[PDB]
Amino acid sequence: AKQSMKAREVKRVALADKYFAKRAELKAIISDVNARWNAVLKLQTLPRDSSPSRQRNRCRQTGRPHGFLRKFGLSRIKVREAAMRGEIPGLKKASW
Amino acid sequence: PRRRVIGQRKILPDPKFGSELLAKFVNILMVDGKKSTAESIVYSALETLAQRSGKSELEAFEVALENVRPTVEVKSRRVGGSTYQVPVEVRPVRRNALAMRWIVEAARKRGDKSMALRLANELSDAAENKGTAVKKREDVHRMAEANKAFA
Amino acid sequence: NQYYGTGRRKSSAARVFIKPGNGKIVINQRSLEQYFGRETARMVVRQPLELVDMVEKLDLYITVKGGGISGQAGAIRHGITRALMEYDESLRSELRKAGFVTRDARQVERKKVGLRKARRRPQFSKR
Amino acid sequence: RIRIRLKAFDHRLIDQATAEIVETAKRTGAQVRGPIPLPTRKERFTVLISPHVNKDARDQYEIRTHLRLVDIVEPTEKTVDALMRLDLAAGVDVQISL
Amino acid sequence: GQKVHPNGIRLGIVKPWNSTWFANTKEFADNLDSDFKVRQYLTKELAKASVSRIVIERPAKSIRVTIHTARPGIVIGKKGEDVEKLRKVVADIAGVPAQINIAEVRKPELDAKLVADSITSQLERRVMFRRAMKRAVQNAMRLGAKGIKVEVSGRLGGAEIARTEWYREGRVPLHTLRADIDYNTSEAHTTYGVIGVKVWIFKGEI
Amino acid sequence: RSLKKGPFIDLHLLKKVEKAVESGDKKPLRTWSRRSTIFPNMIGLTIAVHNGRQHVPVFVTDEMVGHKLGEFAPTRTYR
Amino acid sequence: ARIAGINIPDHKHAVIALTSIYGVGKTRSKAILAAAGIAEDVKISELSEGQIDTLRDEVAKFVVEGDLRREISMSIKRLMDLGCYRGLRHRRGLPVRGQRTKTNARTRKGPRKP
RNA sequence: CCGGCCGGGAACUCAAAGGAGACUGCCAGUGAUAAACUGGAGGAAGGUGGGGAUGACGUCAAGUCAUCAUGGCCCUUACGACCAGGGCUACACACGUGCUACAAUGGCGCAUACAAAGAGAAGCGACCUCGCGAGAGCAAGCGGACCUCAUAAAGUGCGUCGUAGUCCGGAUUGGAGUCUGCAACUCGACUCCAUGAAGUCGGAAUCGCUAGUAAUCGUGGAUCAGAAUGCCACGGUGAAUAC
RNA sequence: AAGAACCUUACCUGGUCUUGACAUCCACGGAAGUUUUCAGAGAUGAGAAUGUGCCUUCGGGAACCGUGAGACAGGUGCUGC
Repeated sequence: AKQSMKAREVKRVALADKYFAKRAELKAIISDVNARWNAVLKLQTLPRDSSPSRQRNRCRQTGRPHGFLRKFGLSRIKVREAAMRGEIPGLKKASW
Repeated sequence: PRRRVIGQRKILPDPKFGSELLAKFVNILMVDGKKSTAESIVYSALETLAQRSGKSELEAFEVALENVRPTVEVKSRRVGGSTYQVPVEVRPVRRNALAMRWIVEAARKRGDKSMALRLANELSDAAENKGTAVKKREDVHRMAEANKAFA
Repeated sequence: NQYYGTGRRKSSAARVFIKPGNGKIVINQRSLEQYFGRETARMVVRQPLELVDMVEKLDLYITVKGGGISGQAGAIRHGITRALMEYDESLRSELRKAGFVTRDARQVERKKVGLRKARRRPQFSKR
Repeated sequence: RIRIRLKAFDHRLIDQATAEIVETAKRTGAQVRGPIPLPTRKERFTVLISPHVNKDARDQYEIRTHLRLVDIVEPTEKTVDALMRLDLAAGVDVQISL
Repeated sequence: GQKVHPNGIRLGIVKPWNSTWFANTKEFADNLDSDFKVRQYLTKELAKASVSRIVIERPAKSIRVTIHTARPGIVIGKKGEDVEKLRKVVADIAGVPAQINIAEVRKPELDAKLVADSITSQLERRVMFRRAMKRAVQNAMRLGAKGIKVEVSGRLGGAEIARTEWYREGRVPLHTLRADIDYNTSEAHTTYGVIGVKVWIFKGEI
Repeated sequence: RSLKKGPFIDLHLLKKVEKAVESGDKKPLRTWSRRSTIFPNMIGLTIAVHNGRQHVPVFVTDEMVGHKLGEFAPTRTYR
Repeated sequence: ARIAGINIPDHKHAVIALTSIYGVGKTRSKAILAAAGIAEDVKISELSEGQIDTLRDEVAKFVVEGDLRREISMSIKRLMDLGCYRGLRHRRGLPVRGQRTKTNARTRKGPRKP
């Protein structure tokens, strides 16, 4: 399921991290004035998916938008399943 | 507390006079866990009540407390017609505690602005037997004599 | 022995260099009267400081580490208890009878899932 | 002066590895400072158990990263020769400074 | 619906962690997904070899994978050709140099993964669930475990109303954490629905 | 409330607005991007904000400079 | 000191009457407080003409009084004349600064009307 | 350098590994010569020490085919898929949760204290300078008991406010820094300067809590370019009453 | 929902489908890619410049790209009774 969003997220990851993140960053620091504007116009003429704003950081085995955790890299249900099965090293239930 | 009642905690004495009674007055009067403000208002009121009364702090508190202690107090036991109030003798801790509670509300009901000053005012009122805490005591006693049920 | 700071209460640990002399409390090379000498509730934290009744001839420099003020007072008190048993063991029984050798293990209960506080539950709608 | 920061998820692996390094320095015969413990990083994750609806019933997980630093006084060439796969435990990550 | 995963409640106490490595916050998810792609591939590739447990250890340069199997011969193949092709594909999934060890699972009926996939295979082959569960508990009680609980669930025997039928022998103390219970599930993809099999096996109190 | 490094304008709108000013004979300009601050070059033009399938035409004046294009344009309806 | 308003200091602070006059804020009040540097809780007898002139020039240098009604009036009026909805939605009186009015914003909407 | 800062020391707080201790163990009474109950000595802890994780056979054909997988059915030049924009943010009213309060046990102004937990590599950002300010530029130390986030907040010592709609804070378009520049109009917050409404402690009813709990006071996390008074943790003072 | 300005994100306008945004083959051509112009709200096109390196027992094999028919996709569509 939700393969459209999978390839959309792959699209904005490859458009942000690979084609750009140097051109966008240089245009951003040109845009903040250091002592109509060319940097604002050229950052518009860059594609919108290049912006790191666009990426919704999403689950790797399923694709749930929510309950994603960056450290484990999967959805909440999937980190429960791998934790209870022992795939995640050091993950034990907390009881303090 | 169906199984077992729990005994009350041992109460520290107050630092100035060594009185668990004055400490219980402090603990009753505090709000939002503010012991510093509570005991400062207590000391200011005890100083003003003592200088107006001409006796010591603990003795003025004792006479005022003795006037706010009730002797008889009703309790809803519903012995007549499933709604009745029965007068029962009140144990000395509940006498002193009801005295302190009726005092601290009588302070709150008094219209003076600073609570140390009105706290000394109805302490002086109880020492002369005319404040609204002793009004509550008279209402409780009149309700006991009104609905006398058992000895 | 040199009578020193021992013991814990809430989140504190005592570092008092209590020593024979006239007791005037100095904190971080600065006076009680400069820090909070005329503060109200200083007296009722200083009363457990005195409550071991070996403060009558003992000068106090107090730099108890960590935690809140009443817990710091309990740490100081517990330290004078443990140091006085280190001095002589006949007065252990009287501090036990008064109840000062007991550490008060009461501590903050933890927050809990589906609840605002340690015990405090959401206001429940019957409907 | 050799500053070795070894970190793992299990304290038994940590103690085995730090005893091995202490054994290596003891085998070469140098003054060894004791392995000090550095504080455990309890990274807590609070994760929903129910796929669809819950707020009150939820379970909490922890990763515990342990840390010791050995801080041996004297390193030597025999230990540098004997370092090659001396640790040999997959659970432990070892960090080195001069 | 309301019972804890036994391996999760015994993970630091009795049962060992399945994957053992240390990665930082920047590489942990990337290693975890690499482990999942290796594990998924080797499971779907040697489900016919009856693998029980896969432990993956990364020393952060290489990968060492141990496959706990009842039948080591089909996992090895001939001359290690199958396991060397496995080693190569594990190397390109992990992206780092690889190594495979084969640890054997003696007494396959005492391993819960093997019993779960055995009952799953029979349920795909339309053997009856009651015979599968009685066979499992009888074989474990013969082979020497202290107890076994077999839960089968859902669409049993082609009925429209799903039901959960549990068969229990011996002692299965789930609430006691000092006990070792290996619990593993399997999923049979039948014609009318999917039949899920859960087995607990109790071997002792550690 | 918004940035001072540069007043933002959409580049397609800037090109079409300067072309409309240079020609002097233009129809309404249809623009879907509603998030542009009005330049003083825009005065003397109707620039159409996107609302619905329907049309909202705005004749921008001397006062409506600092405001964005969609303030004058209603997206929702009510009684 | 009455300038362009209805309020007057009376044995009290200039700043409360000044902020009661619309068209300003309280940074004028804080600035007059910093310019005087004296206790304004004292009696307003011998009210200083220096205070009156500094009050006047501070009001004149900053946004003068009476401009709030001016701003709301031109806002509603120019968008009502031009036919656009920005001044119409200010006439309707519900919050458009970004606020929820589903059950809140009773300060705008007044008493609740069943 | 009167900063442990510097030699030293490991004596203590600590940090974190392994043990010990708390078992009705001892004594007395009650009880059947049992279980147990009630007190006492010892002791930091006393009789589940506190809290947590742990949710039995089952029940509601409770929830999820929107996490996934999956049987049957349907769309498949659309019921797939991309972009701009919009909606999820509206509003006659009604309740459910929480926040700010109606002040004087409180504000407001000067000075002075005492924590814990956590995070950090496109990340945390000191010191200095410029700004009323949000922040800007220069920018060390840092993949961590160092460095940074981060001189907590109630507590205060003196004053002043002694009906004040009070710093209790509501209210469109501005005057602004900052985030991403698809872009702060429909739509973020922030000292915002924007006119200081209401509420002078609240009817029938109703809810949460037996001890560090209630109440109050502040702090950090996760989601995350930003966007909490919600959720997930942490500390301070500290109740009252159980007949 | 542990993050609604776009994204997320399904409901309103333009653009596209026998390989679709997304994998597998069968057939043909081209390295992959980098930098630009113009139209347009824009994945959409229409054009330009440099890279045929990686190699095949070269009877040419690459991760790949573009296109064509078929199988095939795909669905946050319905039934948790």
